Amino acid sequence: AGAKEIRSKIASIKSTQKITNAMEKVAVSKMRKAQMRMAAGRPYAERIRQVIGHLANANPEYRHPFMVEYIVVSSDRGLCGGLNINLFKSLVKDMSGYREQGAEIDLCVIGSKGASFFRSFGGNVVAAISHLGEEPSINDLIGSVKVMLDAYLEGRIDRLFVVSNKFVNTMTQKPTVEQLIPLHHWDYLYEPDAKSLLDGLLVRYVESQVYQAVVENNACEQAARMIAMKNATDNAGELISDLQLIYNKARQAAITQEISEIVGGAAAV
Amino acid sequence: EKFRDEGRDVLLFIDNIYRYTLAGTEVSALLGRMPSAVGYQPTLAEEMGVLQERITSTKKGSITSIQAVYVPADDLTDPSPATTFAHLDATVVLSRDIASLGIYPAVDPLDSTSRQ
Amino acid sequence: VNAGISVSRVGGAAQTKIIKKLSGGIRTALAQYRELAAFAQFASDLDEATRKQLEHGQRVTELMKQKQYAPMS
Amino acid sequence: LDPLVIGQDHYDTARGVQYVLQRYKELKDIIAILGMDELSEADKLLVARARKIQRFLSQPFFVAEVFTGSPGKYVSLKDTIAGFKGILNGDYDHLPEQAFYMVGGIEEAVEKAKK
Amino acid sequence: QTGYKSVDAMIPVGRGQRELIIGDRQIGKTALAVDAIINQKDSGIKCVYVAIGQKQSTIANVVRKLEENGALANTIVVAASASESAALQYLAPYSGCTMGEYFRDRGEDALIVYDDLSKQAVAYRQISLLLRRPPGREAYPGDVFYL
Amino acid sequence: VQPNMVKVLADTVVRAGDLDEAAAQEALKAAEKALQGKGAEFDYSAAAARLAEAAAQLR
Ligand SMILES: Nc1ncnc2c1ncn2[C@@H]1O[C@H](COP(=O)(O)OP(=O)(O)OP(=O)(O)O)[C@@H](O)[C@H]1O
Ligand SMILES: [Mg+2]
Repeated sequence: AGAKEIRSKIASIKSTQKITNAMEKVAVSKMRKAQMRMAAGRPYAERIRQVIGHLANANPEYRHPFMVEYIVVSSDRGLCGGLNINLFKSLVKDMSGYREQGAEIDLCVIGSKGASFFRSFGGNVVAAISHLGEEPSINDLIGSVKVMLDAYLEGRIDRLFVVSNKFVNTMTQKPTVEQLIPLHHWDYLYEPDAKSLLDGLLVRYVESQVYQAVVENNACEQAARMIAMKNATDNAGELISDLQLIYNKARQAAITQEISEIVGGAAAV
Repeated sequence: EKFRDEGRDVLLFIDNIYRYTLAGTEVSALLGRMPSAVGYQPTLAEEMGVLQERITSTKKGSITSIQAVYVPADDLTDPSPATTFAHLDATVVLSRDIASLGIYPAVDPLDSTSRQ
Repeated sequence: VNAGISVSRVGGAAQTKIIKKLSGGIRTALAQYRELAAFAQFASDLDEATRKQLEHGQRVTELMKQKQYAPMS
Repeated sequence: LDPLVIGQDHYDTARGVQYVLQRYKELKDIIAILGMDELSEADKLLVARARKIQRFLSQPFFVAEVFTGSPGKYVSLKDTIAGFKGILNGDYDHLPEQAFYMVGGIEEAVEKAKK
Repeated sequence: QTGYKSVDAMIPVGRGQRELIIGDRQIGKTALAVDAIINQKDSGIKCVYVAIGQKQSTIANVVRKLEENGALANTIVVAASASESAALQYLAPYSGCTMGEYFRDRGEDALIVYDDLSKQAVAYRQISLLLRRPPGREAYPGDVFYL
Repeated sequence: VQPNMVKVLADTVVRAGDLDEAAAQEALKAAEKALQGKGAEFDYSAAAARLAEAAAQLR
């Protein structure tokens, strides 16, 4: 219609571009916070692996079910660079292999986008929790984890796997699936009994690997959001650049028309 | 032109080539001629060509010219910038950012260009 | 030359047989590349089919590059 | 394009195709800056049917086989209505978008989707 | 044959065709057309090059490159430079076309290049607005299509 | 405990089973939905490719 409307659209796109610029830097800061919370849980995991290892070896008479022959993590906010889709595309691929092999599948959903993917396709679920803070605590995962550990004990599930993105790098978020269940010289003094302790250690170890997974996926959410907000800022500029060319054409065209009208009237009067 | 005929290489500095175009628009309006696109004089390309075609390398000497350029409404498609750019062999851009760094020449190595 | 919008209305009937037959697989490759060129940097992990098309697309594009004052027979 | 001239079935198929494309045109700016993934579940479904409808409106002509080389297609009014009615109802939601481009009748899209 | 694999394989030109070379400034529009003329030094197609509103130094460089490449003996060069009268710039394409038509009417083949058809339109607009003829879109005369 | 090193793998809350037991029922409660389905729901790969392609165009 004219030059008036295009100015409002160039101003509209310029305002949105400045906030998406900040959101990329906010996201980078939050990514660094989630990466230190990732490292403050490695000691509890590497030492318990050594204890669960040696304690089984010195006590061969007990072979916990977890040691002999899906939990899915999703975001609570948008702006991700298809991070939820890429994992949900690996969840569907592995589930297919089992449906072809003939096995049934029960599911645990952590986060909002996981629930959306299942309500949108009428999928089954046995446990679910969302609204976990950007800073999660292991206590929230205990309830959801318990519904899954008992299954494996009651035979309601033959194998348990955690589905989460892994923080390969600042530019890479590898979707992956790993099996949670099933899994020197001297010997330890056991209080009260070795069997009593092995049962306690194995639950602490599975609830630990699940917390490790949630926290890493939050770091992936922040990085993915950084790239998405960079893309949005760049795309906005391209629209601003294209509209500016149309505005210059509208500006030049308006001037020629007025001059013709002035000249036309003066050529009569 | 006189120094070039002497056997020299000469520098011709033009303070602003946009003001040469505008003076032509003003004179064309005073003489009553019918205005062209965006209100410029109908003789816009010929008036630029008459000036710019004398600045060349002859078989005796060579007049090289440095001309400051102004862009109306920041539009590079406007008739004045469009016509002038058709006769330019190089573009030197001076940057306010580079000056803050402390490089006094202040020529932008990425935005500045040459057909040579 | 922008192979997307450049076109010859009567050129088809003018090409020699050799160029008319062999050129069949050149324009199609550039078209297949047009849809993948920007995304190519993160297409190394995509389906093998997409990678074959992309490999060919990056090759044909490179071959079309030529120099000034150097005509081929 | 009147119910009293062409019948309700043809008039509804056309009204439905136009309704779908109009909404897709309105969503263009949001997808341009944020992409298709931020849209609602229903909007994503329409954007998918709008795209298939767009390519099923394409047709190779008998006066264009010289330009392209592919053979021309003549589609009856009956086959035209059946193809778009099927895409709007969702009977073809399992085919890739590129199975509808230059395929003449809908059966050819089903056979194009096999590759 | 233009001698360019991209053009000769995807955008072929036949004898008697009108093929437009379009784009922004400084992209190789002249380069492509001059190489197409150089490739006709052995084909038997006589060539004509019309320079409209160009710099004298640019015209001189093209003539040297044509003689350096052995193509000047088959080429006719028609020049109306940036400081010449608008009337001569507006008429140069018709003069070059008339020289090219000499070969087509006698059963021979010819190739003609118009270096800037957009500069011919600017020259014709100047003459039209100086005869006080009503202007249209972008201030061009009503018969600019017919030009 | 080892001769050289002493590690305390400390918990962050009361680990009474009842609390986790309640926690599990609370998670089970949140998992209840109007359309639980059969358990053989599939064929999302077409949609996953459709969105994946749009996400390529976005960057
Ligand atoms: N194949 C090529 N290889 C290398 N350089 C090339 C090639 N084709 C064109 N160029 C370069 O492109 C530049 C511009 O070319 P040219 O002057 O012909 O473009 P133009 O569109 O006609 O410009 P102008 O608007 O000034 O007339 C020149 O420096 C030329 O050498
Ligand atoms: Mg040129």
